[PDB]
Amino acid sequence: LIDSKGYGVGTPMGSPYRDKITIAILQLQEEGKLHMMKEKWWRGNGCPEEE
Amino acid sequence: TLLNSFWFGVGALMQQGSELMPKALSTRIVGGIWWFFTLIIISSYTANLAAFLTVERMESPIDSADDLAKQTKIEYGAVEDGATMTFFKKSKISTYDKMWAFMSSRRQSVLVKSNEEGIQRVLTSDYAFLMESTTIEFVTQRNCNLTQIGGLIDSKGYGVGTPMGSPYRDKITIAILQLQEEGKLHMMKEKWWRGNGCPEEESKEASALGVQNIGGIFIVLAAGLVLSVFVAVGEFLYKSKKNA
Amino acid sequence: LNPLSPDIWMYVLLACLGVSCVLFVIARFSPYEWYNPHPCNPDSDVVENNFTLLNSFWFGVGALMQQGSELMPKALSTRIVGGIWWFFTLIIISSYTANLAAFLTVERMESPIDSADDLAKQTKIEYGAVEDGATMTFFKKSKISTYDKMWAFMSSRRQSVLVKSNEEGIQRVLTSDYAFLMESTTIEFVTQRNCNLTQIGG
Amino acid sequence: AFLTVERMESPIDSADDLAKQTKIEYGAVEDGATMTFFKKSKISTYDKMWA
Amino acid sequence: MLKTGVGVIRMWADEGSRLSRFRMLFTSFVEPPCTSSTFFCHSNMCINNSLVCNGVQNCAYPWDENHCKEKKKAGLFEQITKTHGTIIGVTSGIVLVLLIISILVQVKQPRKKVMACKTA
Ligand SMILES: CCCCCCCC/C=C/CCCCCCCC(=O)O[C@@H](COC(=O)CCCCCCCCCCCCCCC)COP(=O)([O-])OCC[N+](C)(C)C
Ligand SMILES: CCCCCCCC/C=C\CCCCCCCC(=O)O[C@@H](COC(=O)CCCCCCCCCCCCCCC)COP(=O)([O-])OCC[N+](C)(C)C
Ligand SMILES: CCCCCCCC/C=C\CCCCCCCC(=O)O[C@@H](COC(=O)CCCCCCCCCCCCCCC)COP(=O)([O-])OCC[N+](C)(C)C
Ligand SMILES: CCCCCCCC/C=C\CCCCCCCC(=O)O[C@@H](COC(=O)CCCCCCCCCCCCCCC)COP(=O)([O-])OCC[N+](C)(C)C
Ligand SMILES: CCCCCCCC/C=C\CCCCCCCC(=O)O[C@@H](COC(=O)CCCCCCCCCCCCCCC)COP(=O)([O-])OCC[N+](C)(C)C
Ligand SMILES: *[C@@H]1O[C@H](CO)[C@@H](O[C@@H]2O[C@H](CO)[C@@H](O)[C@H](O)[C@H]2NC(C)=O)[C@H](O)[C@H]1NC(C)=O
Ligand SMILES: *[C@@H]1O[C@H](CO)[C@@H](O)[C@H](O)[C@H]1NC(C)=O
Ligand SMILES: *[C@@H]1O[C@H](CO)[C@@H](O)[C@H](O)[C@H]1NC(C)=O
Ligand SMILES: *[C@@H]1O[C@H](CO)[C@@H](O)[C@H](O)[C@H]1NC(C)=O
Repeated sequence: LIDSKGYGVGTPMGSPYRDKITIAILQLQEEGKLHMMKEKWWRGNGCPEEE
Repeated sequence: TLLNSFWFGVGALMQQGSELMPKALSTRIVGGIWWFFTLIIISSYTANLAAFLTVERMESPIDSADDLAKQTKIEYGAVEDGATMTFFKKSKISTYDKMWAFMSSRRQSVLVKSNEEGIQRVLTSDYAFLMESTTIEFVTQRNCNLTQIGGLIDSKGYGVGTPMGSPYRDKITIAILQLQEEGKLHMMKEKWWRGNGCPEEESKEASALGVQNIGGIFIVLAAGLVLSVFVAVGEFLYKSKKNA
Repeated sequence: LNPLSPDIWMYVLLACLGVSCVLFVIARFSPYEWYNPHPCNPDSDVVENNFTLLNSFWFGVGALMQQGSELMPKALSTRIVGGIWWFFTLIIISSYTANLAAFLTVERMESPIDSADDLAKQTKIEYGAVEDGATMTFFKKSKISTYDKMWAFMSSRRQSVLVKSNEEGIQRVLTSDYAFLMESTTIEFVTQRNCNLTQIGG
Repeated sequence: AFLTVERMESPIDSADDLAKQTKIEYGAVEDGATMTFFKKSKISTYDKMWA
Repeated sequence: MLKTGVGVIRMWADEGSRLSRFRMLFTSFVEPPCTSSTFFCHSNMCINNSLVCNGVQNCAYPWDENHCKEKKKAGLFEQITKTHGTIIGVTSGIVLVLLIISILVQVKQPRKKVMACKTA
C-alpha cells in the first residue's frame, strides 16, 4: 500500500446523520459483518489453483 | 549375465568403469548412450549443488494465518486479555474461531502476559505472537532477525480524541486530512518507524559442509554394509545347500 | 582444504580405512568369489581370490580419487560394498567441487566499500569524525538524505564514534572497523606515510 | 553459471524495485487520483516514478 | 573529566523519589607523555597497569579490554572433547576392531590353493 485513502458515507455540511452513522459503522466492523460483506462481493469465482 | 549387465549399469553410473567390456557393435551403442546419460546427470548434479551453496534462497513456513490454522506444531500467541484476545473470542469467521479453539482449550502457556514478554517466546521458540500491526513494524526494523508473515486481520484506527461535543473534533479533521495528502504524515512515519540498519543479510559463504549438511550419506553408507552382510550369509547358505 | 570441515576429512579417511577392511573381510568370506584363473584343463587346487588386505585397501582409495582399479568386484556380496562406496565418493567430490565454487564466487561477488552511500548501509562498520570540527558541523546541518542518515547514526550513538582528535582518529581505523572522516588533504598525507591505509570514496 | 544466475534473479517486488526496472514500463489512469498523487509527491522514489 | 585532585559526588533524594539508581566508575589518569606500566589510552589519558584487562573500559572506548583475551588453537583438536569427541572414538572403536580382525584373516588364512570357506 502506497497511499492511505478511505471511503466514507457522506452527509450534507452539518447534519446529525454524520455522527449517528459513525456509531453504526463502527459496530459493523466489530460485529464482523463489514468484513463478511466484503467476502460476499470481492470473493472471486474460482481462482484457487494452489499456486 | 543378468548380474553382470546390471553391474555395468551402476558401474558406469558412479563413473568408475568396469570390466564387462562391451565388445559387439550392438552393445557399444548402449554403452555409447548410457555413458552420455551419466555424464549429463553428474554434471547437472555438481552444477546445481554449486548453485545451492552460493545463493541460499531460504523458504518459509506460515505465510497467512489460514495456513497457521493447520500448523498444530507451531503454537499461537496473544497478549493477555488485550484487544487481540478479545477479538478472537467474539469473532465469527470460522478460521479465527478455530484459532481461538486452540488458545481456549490449551491456555496455560500460549497466552503470554506482555508484549515485551511475547517477543521472547517467538525469539526462543516456535511461536506465532499476535500483536498490533504497528508494533510489529516497530519491532521488525529494530530487531533484524524477525519478520511479519501474513497481512491485516482486523482494521482499527488511531485517532486524536476530543470531549463529547467540541469544535476541535471537526477542525482537526480538516487539519489531519491535509497532512496525509501533503505527504508529511507519511514522512513522519518514516522518521520514527524506520529502523536502525536492518539490511544486514547477504549471500554468505557456507564455510563448510558439516554433518548437518551432508550426513545422510554416512547413513546410506552404513545401511549398505549391513545389507551386504545379510547378502553375504545368503550365498553361504545358498552355495552349501547346492554343494550338498 | 577449506570447503569441507575438518571433522568430515577425518570421517572420510576413517571410512576409507573402514570400508576397505569390511570389503576385505567379505572377500575371504564369500563363496561366489573364489574363481579359477586356469587357462588349461581346470580344477587342480588353483582356485584363489584377488583381494589381499593391500588389494582391498587400494580399491578404497582407487575408487575415492575416481580413477577406478583392476580389483574387479565379482561376487554379489562384494559389489554391494562397491555399489555404496562408489556412491559415497560421488557425493563427496560433488560436494567438494560445489562448495569450492561457492568460496570463489562469494569473494568475487563482494565489493569493497568504495562510496559513502554504500557506507550508509553498513551498520557493522562504524563511522567516525573529529569532535566538533568542520566535518561534524557539516553533517548536522546537511540536507542530502544519505548524509543526514550518516548523521542519524552518529547522533543517536555518539558516545564512542565521535573521537576527539585526528591523530586519535587514525588509531581507531588502525585497530578496529572504523570509517573516520577527515579533510581530503590530510588523508593524502596520512595514506602515503602509512602504507597499510587507504582512501575509499571520493 | 546458468543455474545460479537465475536463482540470483529476483522478481519485480515492491515499487522501490520497480523504480530501477526501466525495462518494465509503469502505468496510470489518465489524470485520476493516482496520477495527481505522484506529480505532487515528495518521497524521492515516487517523484522518480513520476520522472 | 574532573581536572583537580579529588572528587566529591553527591546523591540527593527524598520521600518523593527514594527509589533511584546510579553506578559510577572512576579512574586516575595523567596527561601525555606516558612511561612504563601505564597503558597509554588514546583519550588524552594514562591509566594504571592494574586496569588493563580487568573488565572496565575506563578510557571510555574499551582500549584496554579491546585487544585482550586469551584464546586457543588447533581446529583439529577443538573437538576431541565431550560428546562430539566420543562419537569419533565410538566409530574409532568400530574401525580399529575392523582393522585388527583384518590382520588375523590375512596372516592365518592364505590365498593360494585353499578351500572355499573361512572368515572371523
Ligand atoms: C536380505 C537379503 C538376503 C537374500 C539372499 C541373497 C542370495 C542371492 C544369491 C546370489 C548368488 C547366485 C545368483 C547369481 C548366480 C551366479 C552365477 C554362477 O556362479 O554360475 C551359476 C550358473 O547359473 C546359470 O547357469 C544362469 C546364470 C545367469 C542368470 C543368473 C541368475 C539370475 C538371478 C538374478 C538375481 C539373483 C538374486 C539377487 C538377490 C538380491 C551357478 O549355477 P548352479 O547353482 O551351480 O546350477 C545348479 C545345477 N546343479 C543342480 C546341477 C548343480
Ligand atoms: C554409429 C552411430 C553414430 C551416430 C551419431 C549421432 C550423433 C548426433 C548426430 C547429429 C545431432 C542430432 C541433431 C538432430 C536434432 C535432434 C531432433 C530431436 O528433437 O530429438 C530427437 C530424439 O533423437 C535425437 O536426439 C536425435 C539424435 C540422437 C540419435 C540417437 C543417439 C545416437 C547414437 C550414437 C551416439 C552415441 C554413441 C557414439 C557413436 C560412436 C527427436 O525428438 P522428438 O521425438 O521428435 O520430440 C517430440 C516428442 N514429443 C512431442 C512427445 C515431445
Ligand atoms: C558395519 C556397520 C557398523 C558401523 C560401522 C559404519 C562404517 C563407518 C563408521 C563410521 C563413519 C562415521 C559414523 C557414521 C554416522 C556419523 C555420526 C553422525 O552423527 O551422523 C548421524 C548419526 O547416525 C545415527 O545415529 C544413526 C543410528 C545408527 C546407524 C544405523 C545405520 C543403519 C542401520 C542398519 C541398516 C539395515 C539395512 C537395511 C534395512 C532397512 C546424524 O544423526 P542425527 O541424529 O540426525 O544428528 C543430529 C544433528 N542434526 C539434527 C543437527 C543433524
Ligand atoms: C541387490 C539389491 C538391489 C536393490 C536396489 C534398490 C535401491 C533403492 C534404495 C533405496 C530405496 C528408495 C525408495 C524410498 C525409500 C527411502 C527411505 C529410506 O529407507 O531411508 C532410510 C536410510 O536409507 C536406507 O537405509 C535405504 C538404502 C539401504 C542401503 C543401500 C543399499 C541399496 C541396495 C544395493 C545397491 C547397490 C548398487 C545397485 C545395484 C544392486 C532411512 O534411514 P533411517 O533408518 O530412518 O535413519 C534414522 C536416523 N535419523 C533419525 C538420524 C534420520
Ligand atoms: C576429496 C576426498 C579426499 C579424501 C582424503 C582425505 C585425507 C587427505 C590426505 C592427505 C592431505 C592432508 C590431510 C589433512 C586432513 C585433515 C587436516 C585438516 O582438517 O586441516 C586442518 C589442518 O590441516 C593442515 O593444515 C595440515 C595437517 C596438520 C598436521 C597435523 C594432522 C595430520 C596428522 C594425521 C592426520 C590424520 C589423523 C587420523 C588418522 C591417523 C586445517 O588447516 P589449518 O591449520 O587451519 O590451515 C592454516 C591456515 N589458515 C588458518 C589461514 C587457514
Ligand atoms: C536459527 O534459528 C533457529 C530457529 O529459531 C534457532 O533455534 C532456536 O534457538 C533459540 C536460541 O538458542 C532456542 O531457545 C530455541 O530452542 C531454538 N529452537 C530450535 C527449534 O532449535 C537457532 O538457534 C538459530 N541459529 C542460531 C545460530 O542462533
Ligand atoms: C537475532 O537472532 C540470532 C539468533 O540466531 C542472534 O544470533 C542475533 O544476535 C539476533 N540479533 C539481535 C540483534 O539480537
Ligand atoms: C601496517 O600494518 C600493521 C598494522 O595492522 C603494522 O604493524 C605495520 O607495521 C604497518 N605497515 C607499515 C607501516 O608499513
Ligand atoms: C597501580 O600502580 C602500580 C605502580 O604503577 C602498579 O604496580 C599496579 O598497576 C597498580 N597497583 C597495584 C597494587 O595493583
